[PDB]
Amino acid sequence: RPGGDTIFGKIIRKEIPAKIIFEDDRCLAFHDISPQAPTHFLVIPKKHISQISVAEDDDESLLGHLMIVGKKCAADLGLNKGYRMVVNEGSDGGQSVYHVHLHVLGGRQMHWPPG
Amino acid sequence: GDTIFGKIIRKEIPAKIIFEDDRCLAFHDISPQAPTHFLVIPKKHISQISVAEDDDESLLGHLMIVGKKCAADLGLNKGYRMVVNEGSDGGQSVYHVHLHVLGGRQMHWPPG
Ligand SMILES: CNc1nc2c(ncn2[C@@H]2O[C@H](COC(=O)NCCc3c[nH]c4ccccc34)[C@@H](O)[C@H]2O)c2nccn12
Repeated sequence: RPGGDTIFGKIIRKEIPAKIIFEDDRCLAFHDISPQAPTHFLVIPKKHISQISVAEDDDESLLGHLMIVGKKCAADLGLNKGYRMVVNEGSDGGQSVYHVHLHVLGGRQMHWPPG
Repeated sequence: GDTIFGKIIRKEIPAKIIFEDDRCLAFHDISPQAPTHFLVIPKKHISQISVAEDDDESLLGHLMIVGKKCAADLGLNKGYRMVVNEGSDGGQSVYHVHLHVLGGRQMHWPPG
């Protein structure tokens, strides 16, 4: 089972349904089930990486691709006033699924601090 | 147009530098929102993530690898949050791409 057996691995393999925005060989973008803004989606690698703190050096281009995909999808969804991208690491970061994921939130004014 | 982050890269104004290489700089935020709050920025002037080029994808990933290495070196073993802001809704404060890294406290949800 490529993708791992976190819930996000199951979404990658189409075992659990999701509302998918974009898909390529490297990643998947899909809407969050508990949105915290009018638009709130995730971009994840298809390669299982548990958390950013254990990402390999040669995962650099993949991580960058999540961001590029994130910004493209935000444009395609009409987030013309802007958005916030978030990666959570570990307990203090609020990480709830141990498969790396980029949150993209928009459609309202985001506030400071970012939690 | 130039920004304060350009001035920091050029060493024209002071910042507490954590790490530097040929293509990025990491430094503590002047307005920290957590006990540890630093930025990782490219030396290339990309004004905002929305205008990043495809060719920039490994540079962007390099910011996050540098960020996670710096976080480890700064002792953030209980975790942290990485943030990129875009535009007015995103609360982007400087029009030079920057990755925020915050930790040393529980970060909350929603992330603003
Ligand atoms: C999209 N579909 C989907 N999404 C899920 C599910 N189960 C969790 N997800 C989504 O994945 C994100 C993981 O976030 C974090 O790991 N940190 C974000 C902050 C956070 C999440 N949980 C916390 C708990 C405490 C503190 C902070 C957090 C969340 O925004 C969830 O809504 C799920 N099952 C079946 C289908 N599911």
